[PDB]
Formats: sequence, C-alpha cells, structure tokens
Amino acid sequence: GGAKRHRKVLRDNIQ
Amino acid sequence: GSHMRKKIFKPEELRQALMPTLEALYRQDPESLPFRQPVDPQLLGIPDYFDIVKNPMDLSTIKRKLDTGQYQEPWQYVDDVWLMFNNAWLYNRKTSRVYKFCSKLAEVFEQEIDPVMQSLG
Repeated sequence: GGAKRHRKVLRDNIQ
Repeated sequence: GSHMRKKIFKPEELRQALMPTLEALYRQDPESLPFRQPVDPQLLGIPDYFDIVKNPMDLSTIKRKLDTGQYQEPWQYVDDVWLMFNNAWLYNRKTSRVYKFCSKLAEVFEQEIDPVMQSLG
C-alpha cells in the first residue's frame, strides 16, 4: 500500500 | 549578520562541505524528494502547515539557498536541513511515512554534516 497521493507519501487508505 | 562568531567562509566553501551532505540525503531520494521540492500543503492537503512546524523549509529551499549562496555560516544550513526533517517529525505525528524518510535524511546528514560541521564550524 501507500503510493503517492493525498499527503506526502502518506495516503493510508483502508476503507 | 555577516560572520557569526566562529570561522564563517565563503558561501561556496560551506557548500563544499554542506552540499555533499545534502547530496547524501539526495541519494535517499524516496526520503528526500518529499523535501527536494517545496512541501506543498496543497499537494499534501495539510492546511495544518505553518501551524505546527512554523518553519516549513524543504530540500528545495535548502539545496537552493546553499547552491545559490544564501548563506555564510554552515550551522545555518544545518539548522534548516534539520528544521526540515523536523517538520516531517513533529508534523507527521511521528507515526507516518515520512517518519522513515526524515529519519534517514537526518541520519546520513548527521553523518554528512560531521566532516562539514568540523571543517565548516
């Protein structure tokens, strides 16, 4: 997971 | 203003030491990029910027002021590069992704700024 999106390299994504 | 109190050389002298340091961080691209460019609170989407770090900073402004010569004392560039990993530190609440990225940057750099802070300060 992760990838480049939203914040820095953050982008948690779970739901 | 000009010469702090220690040695203080030409902005290029410093760079000679400084840049190499930054460059070690620049190797840590996946860890440096997030700063090699301005920490866009838009690209990030964190309005909380400047509301936590107070001094955003970023390898972009950094590698720049350095390169361009907007310096005179090495500890200044350090206080900035460290101020940088710092934003990633006290901003990302520690438990984040940059946490890893800043960790190294400050690591290599703390290991790069040694030959520097010693031959610079």
